[PDB]
Amino acid sequence: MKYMITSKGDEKSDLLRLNMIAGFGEYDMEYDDVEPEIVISIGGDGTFLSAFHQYEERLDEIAFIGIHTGHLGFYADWRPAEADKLVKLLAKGEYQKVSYPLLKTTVKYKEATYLALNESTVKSSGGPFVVDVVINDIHFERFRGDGLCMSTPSGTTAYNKSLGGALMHPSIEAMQLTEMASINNRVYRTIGSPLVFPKHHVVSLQPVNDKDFQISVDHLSILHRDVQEIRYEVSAKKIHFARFRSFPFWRRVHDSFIE
Amino acid sequence: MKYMITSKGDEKSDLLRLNMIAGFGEYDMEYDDVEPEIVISIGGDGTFLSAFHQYEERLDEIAFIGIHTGHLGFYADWRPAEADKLVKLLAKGEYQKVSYPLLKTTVKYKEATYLALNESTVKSSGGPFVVDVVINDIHFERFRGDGLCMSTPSGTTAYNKSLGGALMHPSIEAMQLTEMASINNRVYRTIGSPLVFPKHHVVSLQPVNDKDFQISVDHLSILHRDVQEIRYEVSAKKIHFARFRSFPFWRRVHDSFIE
Amino acid sequence: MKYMITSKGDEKSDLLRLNMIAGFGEYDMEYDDVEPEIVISIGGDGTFLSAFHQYEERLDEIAFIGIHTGHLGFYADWRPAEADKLVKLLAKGEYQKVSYPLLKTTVKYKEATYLALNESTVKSSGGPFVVDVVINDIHFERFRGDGLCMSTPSGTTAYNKSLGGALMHPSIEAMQLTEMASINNRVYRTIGSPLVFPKHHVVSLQPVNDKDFQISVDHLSILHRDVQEIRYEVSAKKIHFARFRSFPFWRRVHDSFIE
Amino acid sequence: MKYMITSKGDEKSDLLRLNMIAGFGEYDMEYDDVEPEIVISIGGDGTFLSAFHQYEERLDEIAFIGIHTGHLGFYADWRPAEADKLVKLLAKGEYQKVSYPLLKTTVKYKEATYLALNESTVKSSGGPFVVDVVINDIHFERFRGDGLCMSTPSGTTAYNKSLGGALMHPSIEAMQLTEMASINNRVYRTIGSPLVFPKHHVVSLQPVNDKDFQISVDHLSILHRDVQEIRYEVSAKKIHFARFRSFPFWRRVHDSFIE
Ligand SMILES: CN(CC#Cc1nc2c(N)ncnc2n1[C@@H]1O[C@H](CNC(=O)Nc2ccccc2)[C@@H](O)[C@H]1O)C[C@H]1O[C@@H](n2cnc3c(N)ncnc32)[C@H](O)[C@@H]1O
Ligand SMILES: CN(CC#Cc1nc2c(N)ncnc2n1[C@@H]1O[C@H](CNC(=O)Nc2ccccc2)[C@@H](O)[C@H]1O)C[C@H]1O[C@@H](n2cnc3c(N)ncnc32)[C@H](O)[C@@H]1O
Ligand SMILES: CN(CC#Cc1nc2c(N)ncnc2n1[C@@H]1O[C@H](CNC(=O)Nc2ccccc2)[C@@H](O)[C@H]1O)C[C@H]1O[C@@H](n2cnc3c(N)ncnc32)[C@H](O)[C@@H]1O
Ligand SMILES: CN(CC#Cc1nc2c(N)ncnc2n1[C@@H]1O[C@H](CNC(=O)Nc2ccccc2)[C@@H](O)[C@H]1O)C[C@H]1O[C@@H](n2cnc3c(N)ncnc32)[C@H](O)[C@@H]1O
Repeated sequence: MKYMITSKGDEKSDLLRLNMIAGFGEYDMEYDDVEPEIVISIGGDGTFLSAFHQYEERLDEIAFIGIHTGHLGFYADWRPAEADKLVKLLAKGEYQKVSYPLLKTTVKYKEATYLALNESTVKSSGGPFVVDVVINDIHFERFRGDGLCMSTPSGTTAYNKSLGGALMHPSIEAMQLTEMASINNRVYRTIGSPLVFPKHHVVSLQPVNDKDFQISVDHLSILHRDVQEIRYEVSAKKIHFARFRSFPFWRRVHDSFIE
Repeated sequence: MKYMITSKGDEKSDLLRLNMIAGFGEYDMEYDDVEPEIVISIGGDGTFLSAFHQYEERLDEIAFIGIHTGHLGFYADWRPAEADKLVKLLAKGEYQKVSYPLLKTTVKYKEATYLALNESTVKSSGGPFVVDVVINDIHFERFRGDGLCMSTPSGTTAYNKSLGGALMHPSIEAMQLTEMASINNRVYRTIGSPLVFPKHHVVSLQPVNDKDFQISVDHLSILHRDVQEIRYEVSAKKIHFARFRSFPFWRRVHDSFIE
Repeated sequence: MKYMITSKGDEKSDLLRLNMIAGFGEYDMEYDDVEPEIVISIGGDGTFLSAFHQYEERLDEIAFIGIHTGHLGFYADWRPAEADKLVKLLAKGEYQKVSYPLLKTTVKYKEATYLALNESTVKSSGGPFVVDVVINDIHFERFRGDGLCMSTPSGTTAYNKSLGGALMHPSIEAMQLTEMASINNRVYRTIGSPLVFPKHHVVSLQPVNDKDFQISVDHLSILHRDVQEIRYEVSAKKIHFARFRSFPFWRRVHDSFIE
Repeated sequence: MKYMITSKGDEKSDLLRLNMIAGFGEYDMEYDDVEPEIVISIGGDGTFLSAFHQYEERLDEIAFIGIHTGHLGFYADWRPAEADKLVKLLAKGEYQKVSYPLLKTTVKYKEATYLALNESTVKSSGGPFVVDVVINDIHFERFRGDGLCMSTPSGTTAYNKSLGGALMHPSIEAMQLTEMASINNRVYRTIGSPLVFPKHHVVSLQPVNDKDFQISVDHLSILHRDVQEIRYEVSAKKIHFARFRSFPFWRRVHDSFIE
């Protein structure tokens, strides 16, 4: 079945890529990097992120797999040594799909939308960052700090985690807002805690004075000018993973942070 | 319809209780404190917690209402002044039910189960608190600290919040584990972050040496002796609230912590 | 005695400035904004910061006073209403000096030094921020995160505080390092806690790959290119405040954050 | 010179103790466990703490040494293998003393004082912990939470650290107050940050309703009844360490938490 493979582009990963394509040739898997059904990423979670964004308009039609040739990532949860086995099962099919939820960011000025697999962050360009925070059309706080991070479930082990966010199991359809260094006094008062929103809640940010912001989607950082609204909601689209064995998420969490 | 009313027992709340019963008499609402269908709590969230536990084996059959005669609580979200209106709508019916998820704690030695509306905490009796933490039969960390807090969604604004937990919207069926003062070194290593578990995940705690613990369920604190396991999971039972108007949770969060 | 007065430049503060100069004329206080002995700042702590930096090469020879025409600052701890009294005592002299410690930042490429009254921060320009941290020539950690904040004692109620830093009483001659969003895994491991250094300790930062950084001294933000070292130490210079009455620091802390 | 040696009392440490005494016999060091001049502790920091408290009325007259037969402690910073060298230099003298500051806790009801090397903590007995906090006779906050920890400089790597306290270099004469799980709302408002006090500041705690508390001094936990005041200040007494080589504190910090 159609397939494509992306590489971190160092020596170790380019080699492993050519050996996989050859093994795929020993079945009749048609390489197509235009309409693949299976997208294999080789290197690190960053490489995987790029694989996801390279194909984010065909999400409902692709199964992604991560192979970490550096250290384990959360998306790249295959060692190189397991490559030949991968190719094998990947050919026979009879594999299962798991879907993780995604984050839609909408930026009104026209109107542009982004899909994040880790998180969408907002900071200020130059001046201090001051936005009013609106939850389902309800004014909640006036945030003054360094910025805000909206994380997916699988993104909570990433940036979110470093911001003191909670770690969330990916089957939960939600989004998590973490503060970045809010000032807090009788004047300026924010909630502090990470907030965790369900499906269909719209978290909307509204600027007070400066209208320019730096928006980051999975480490891509766009500068946006003359901003009127940023809207976060849990996306309707989901990413699909090819699952060949049990690698529970909490097991994955353990190996990356405890031992 | 059958009903009962609980009081904080200070002067302000006992009065408001008698005036509500009289107004109920002006309809024909039968007071029954043995099999009520509607349980009204008057005072603070503590009073409400007690109302919930007084009737925790008939949860599937009761709608609770909170009236705060002190400061707003999260469960007691009615001012006294609105009492006469309450009685009124409470009589005609045609009100809606909202259900919040609950937490089951199971303590094996026989075996005892508890239902929490805020959270179930564990501390040590005397000695240091050391348990191994097991997630769906997966050894995750060996925790050494002051203790652990497992919070419901609606409990995340309570103890959980003070432990740096995330605030969670109550429609989300989950449970949140917050650490209490873990020691962290090359020897002892815990995750740090609040962890947030879905339905059907069982978080199980297993003692290393000392076997005695102080377990707290909604501020009730039992000492347990010769403990073999503590098991947390999202309960199948839910609590039901009578809803007469919109008081969104995030609105409720705003009023209690921001302004 | 020679004196000068700086203004936030809104209407309220310019007026108060002219009325003070007139009152000074009713004594014979020579206005000199080139070699003042007394520097009065009118507006907010920001205005005061600017007053300090406008005269940072004559620190050993100036007493600063803050008047807050907005909300109380930590440096601007005089209400406008007290202005006429201020002028009065300011004329007779017989006032006491308090000195707060300062922070020297040294940036080697030539070599440039900065004096901070609040803090010196470092972030990355574009890429991720990765420096090795060296304490008295001892390699301590390899920090990978958003950045680092080195705060003075009186600066600990400022940025430092929002970064989870400790609040420090200003008579203590020290400097405090707070992390900004470190990544932590088996690979990358930082201390986490705020660190608090004494006099004569040199905290030195050393870049790993990217050599460009954004350095902030009291909210002035310079971009520095081809950086070889950043060195923090407690400065030998001190700032002097004119003290006319008791306004203890902890009292000051209480009014700004508790009530 | 007079000397004594304390043991964790497991097999490894009792042996090492007898071999040191024999080596001391090969000089003429008089063993005296009543008036030693040198107190050697063998095991872990806990063992060392006990050695300190066993001799806390002769502090101005004893040099302590720690040997860790488990893992390195902060006070037990000698490996067993270095024992014979220790004995040697310990005999010739010509060693240097370093002194770390200590914490005095005063508990008025009569009046009892305690000396801590790590920290003095306060919790409640049964009920919720509510004290007013007074700094040099200035009412600062009304704390409602799980408790409070007052840490020495060298204690900041201990409990203090787990409470989010800052790590402090021991030459700094100060004390650090960390909160334990304060509730924070418009009603109850505490500072949050660790506070760091200098010499001569008296931090005094005053109970609101319940008067019983559990006070912990270096993990000794006394229950105190009918309490009127707890007073913390930096002690006039200091502990003295025998220093035979450079083991800088920050180096010590690195080895225990980073690598
Ligand atoms: C360039 N990245 C690729 C990714 C990813 C990533 N996904 C996840 C995930 N789902 N769950 C768990 N771990 C993850 N990883 C891991 O992170 C390290 C890779 N990347 C960073 O090292 N980046 C970085 C950025 C700035 C400062 C310091 C570090 C590896 O171990 C990966 O496996 C982008 C991602 O960087 C995160 N990010 C941004 N700022 C961060 C910060 N201050 N602290 C921690 N993370 C931060 C964020 O999520 C962004 O999308
Ligand atoms: C006796 N309580 C009754 C309750 C509740 C309660 N529910 C919630 C909730 N769903 N969401 C938001 N707020 C809540 N409230 C609010 O809390 C204050 C009432 N109670 C406390 O003041 N108790 C306390 C206990 C120890 C130390 C300091 C304070 C009011 O404002 C209520 O409206 C029991 C609950 O106490 C929580 N608890 C325990 N230790 C805590 C700590 N260290 N910090 C913060 N909370 C702590 C916990 O959830 C326990 O079940
Ligand atoms: C432009 N400032 C002037 C100052 C100062 C200042 N000194 C102190 C101090 N000794 N002790 C206590 N409070 C202080 N203030 C108070 O701070 C508010 C003023 N300024 C900010 O609002 N600035 C800001 C910046 C970015 C994002 C949000 C807020 C008033 O109330 C002042 O009285 C510069 C100072 O901004 C601090 N800063 C930077 N980033 C921060 C952040 N994320 N959170 C909190 N502070 C941050 C930092 O110290 C910088 O030097
Ligand atoms: C019985 N101890 C002896 C001691 C000490 C000690 N001194 C220091 C120090 N100057 N600097 C750095 N590390 C230190 N150590 C290290 O701590 C571990 C030993 N002890 C604990 O494991 N005790 C414990 C208690 C409750 C829950 C979990 C752990 C070793 O590695 C030692 O080398 C008493 C000390 O226990 C601290 N303590 C209390 N509660 C704590 C908590 N929740 N988290 C972290 N520490 C906590 C506190 O300072 C008390 O005095």
